Amino acid sequence: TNANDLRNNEVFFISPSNNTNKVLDKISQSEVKLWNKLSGANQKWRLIYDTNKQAYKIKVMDNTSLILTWNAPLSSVSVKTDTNGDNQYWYLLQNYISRNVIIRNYMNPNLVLQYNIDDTLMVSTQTSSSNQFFKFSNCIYEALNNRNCKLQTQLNSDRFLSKNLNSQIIVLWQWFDSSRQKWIIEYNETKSAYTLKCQENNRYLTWIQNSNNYVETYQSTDSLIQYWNINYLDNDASKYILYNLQDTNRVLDVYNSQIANGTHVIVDSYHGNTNQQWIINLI
Amino acid sequence: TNANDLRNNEVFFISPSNNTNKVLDKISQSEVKLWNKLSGANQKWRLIYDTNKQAYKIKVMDNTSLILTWNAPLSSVSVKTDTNGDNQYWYLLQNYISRNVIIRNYMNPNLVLQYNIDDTLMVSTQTSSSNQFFKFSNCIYEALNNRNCKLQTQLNSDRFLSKNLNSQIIVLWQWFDSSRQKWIIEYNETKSAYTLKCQENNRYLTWIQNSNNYVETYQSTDSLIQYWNINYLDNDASKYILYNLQDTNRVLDVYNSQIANGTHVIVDSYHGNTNQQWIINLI
Repeated sequence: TNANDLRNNEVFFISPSNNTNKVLDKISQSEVKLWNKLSGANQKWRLIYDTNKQAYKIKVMDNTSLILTWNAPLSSVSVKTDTNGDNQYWYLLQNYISRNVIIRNYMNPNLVLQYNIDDTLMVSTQTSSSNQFFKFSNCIYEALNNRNCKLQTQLNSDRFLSKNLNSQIIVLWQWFDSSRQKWIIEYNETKSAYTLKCQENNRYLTWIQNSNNYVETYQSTDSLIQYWNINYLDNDASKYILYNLQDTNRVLDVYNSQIANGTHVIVDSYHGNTNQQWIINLI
Repeated sequence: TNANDLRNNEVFFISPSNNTNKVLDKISQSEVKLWNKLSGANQKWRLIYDTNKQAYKIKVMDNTSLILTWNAPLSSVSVKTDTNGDNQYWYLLQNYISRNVIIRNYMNPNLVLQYNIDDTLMVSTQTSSSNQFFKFSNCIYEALNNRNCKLQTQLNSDRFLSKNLNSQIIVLWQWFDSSRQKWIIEYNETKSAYTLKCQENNRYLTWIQNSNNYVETYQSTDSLIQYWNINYLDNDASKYILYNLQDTNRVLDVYNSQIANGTHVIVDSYHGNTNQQWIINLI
């Protein structure tokens, strides 16, 4: 799968190549360490690419916004406030076949991240040891792919993405355990994005382009209007934003932030307010 | 596109990240320098991956079989006989976004390939400069994708891959500029392989599995029998072998090396002889 590719703005679990059950973990306001995987927000990291430097910042997703930092001139690493230091940027170069990634510091490319037997981390000169090889796993793909889910608008605890009765129009509706409110999320390798299939009619969440910009269940198509980049809110791993591939500047949105049953769900310009925030749970 | 991914056995043009028209070129029996792209075989390199070392050998495809070698302890590089030396292996790690690759030597990972102002290459300590960033361009994808082509057997001049008249069966036939002999070669991102579409009926070259093992033009399908790994011969970039994805151990083959018009083209076990060698040209 290409779901784990090192794309900008994606969130990952970073694990030692020798143990897929351990992950990079922010244990305190300054310390990082390899720890048993728990899928907690402090074990999730968003990549923010800097094109000018051709390097990335690695930001923890527990709401603190701290980023992986090399404590130059020491050999230790930590999570620290973002001050745009060269020591806070990292080259992420991957072996296409092994999928292993070397996390090389920007300030001093002779140093790479290394994990030790005692689960501690540090920077060191390169060797041929796998203790300098890491694997990246996209969090959302791991949690949501091929899962039957329900999507709740952050606007109201009991208003969910639902196909309307005797219509293809998708709207908000209170929960009543209906197949019209259950969606199978599936990653599409060709588009590198997700489709969401309504259990009631086996049709997909699709942006219908016209002045209304409503989303409706539609038959399978190769058109980008049916594909979505499901991501966590920039700094909140407990909520999601769904960007449409036809125009990634547009997202799944609740019309006029209304909560009444029947309110139209649409695709509109990203702003990030609660009417564009969704709570996704597995059925 | 994923057509340029660093897959084992694929062949590439290796160029500076900022100038794809300058490529690694074998200029003599032992020397390599950057040269303007001419698409000659001495400018094509096959990647040969070693799973234990998690590194690659880089072999020139002009039929000399020499591989890119670091002349340790000197900083120069050359092409030499493959003696499996550590200095002949290279870590190829890539930046997913920029697509740039750092060519790091296996014998001493502190050293990376670098091109100089005079087009010469050398191995030296890592910087943040683009003179150490390279791009890998899959030769075949560059030359054939979305191109209307004709394919002929190496067995005899003027014997082309041709859909039969009023039949779906594909055979050999003298050239008569027929739509039954023209094939649009298109890379399929989903399968990471090629399909070949006959101009006469818009149907694709497909392996029909039965005792005859004939290839026929068939309707579009997601079945692997319709996809092909088009690659150069093991040590010659002037002709090709077409491996079928349903069983990559089998290839497009001319029945018992017969050459008369009407000879059946089939899919059979790879041996690499002339009846499995194809010459592909643009229409």
